[PDB]
Parts: sequence; C-alpha cells; structure tokens
Amino acid sequence: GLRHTFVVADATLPDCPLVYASEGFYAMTGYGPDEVLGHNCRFLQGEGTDPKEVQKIRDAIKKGEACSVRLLNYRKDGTPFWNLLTVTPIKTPDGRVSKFVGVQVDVTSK
Ligand SMILES: Cc1cc2nc3c(=O)[nH]c(=O)nc-3n(C[C@H](O)[C@H](O)[C@H](O)COP(=O)(O)O)c2cc1C
Repeated sequence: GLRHTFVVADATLPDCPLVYASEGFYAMTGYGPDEVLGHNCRFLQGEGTDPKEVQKIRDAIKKGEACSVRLLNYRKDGTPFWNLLTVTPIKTPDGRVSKFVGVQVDVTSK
C-alpha cells in the first residue's frame, strides 16, 4: 500500500531498539523521537494485540528471518489502528544480522 511508514532497529543490541523512524512514523503514531528512539517498537501494542502474531515476529527476529504480520496497535493518545507490518533483516557479508527494517501500513480503512 502506497501510504506507509518505515523504521530501523539495531539488531546488534539485545532488545532491537529503534534507531531511525520516518517522518510518517512519528506523525502517524503521535510519538516523537525524544520519546521512542532507543526503544523497542512493542510500545505500540496494547490490550487487543494478538499474542500469536507477536510471537511470529519474535520468532522471526530470533531466527534472523523476514516476517509479515497484521497487528492491532495504539497511538500515543490510546486510539487503535490496524498495522500491516513487514520486517526484513539486513546482514553483513558474514551473514550476521546488523539491523532489522520495518515497513508499517495503516490498513484500518481497508
Ligand atoms: C524493525 C522492526 C519494526 C517493528 N515495528 C513494529 C510495529 O510497528 N508495531 C508493533 O506492534 N511491533 C513492531 N515490532 C515488533 C516488536 O518490536 C517486537 O519485536 C515484538 O513485539 C516481539 O518481541 P516481544 O515478544 O519481546 O515483544 C517491530 C520490530 C522490528 C524489528
């Protein structure tokens, strides 16, 4: 989908914290860099987020593999939205994962 957001997480640190987010990520979610750089993206989850979809992502990250999931997420103001998320590992020439990138699409309106 054409409208989307983009983030980079640092896989060389144990909890894959965010190191970069696009202008649209901040604007869509309602958070700014001074609130979410250095943090794992799970802050977007909440009461209704499907733990089985969360587990798929967790498992893909541990295996250094790409994954696509649909997750209920929440803006800073607590309002929900449907996030079609695709995460992709970025490797060094030795095959180790350095970064994960994420593309989010708000698919609430279909
Ligand atoms: C690059 C990247 C982007 C991510 N973007 C989101 C996101 O937009 N929304 C979300 O709920 N989780 C997102 N995650 C998933 C969480 O950061 C975390 O990996 C997931 O919740 C599973 O780990 P946990 O069980 O320790 O929370 C993203 C992860 C990575 C690596």
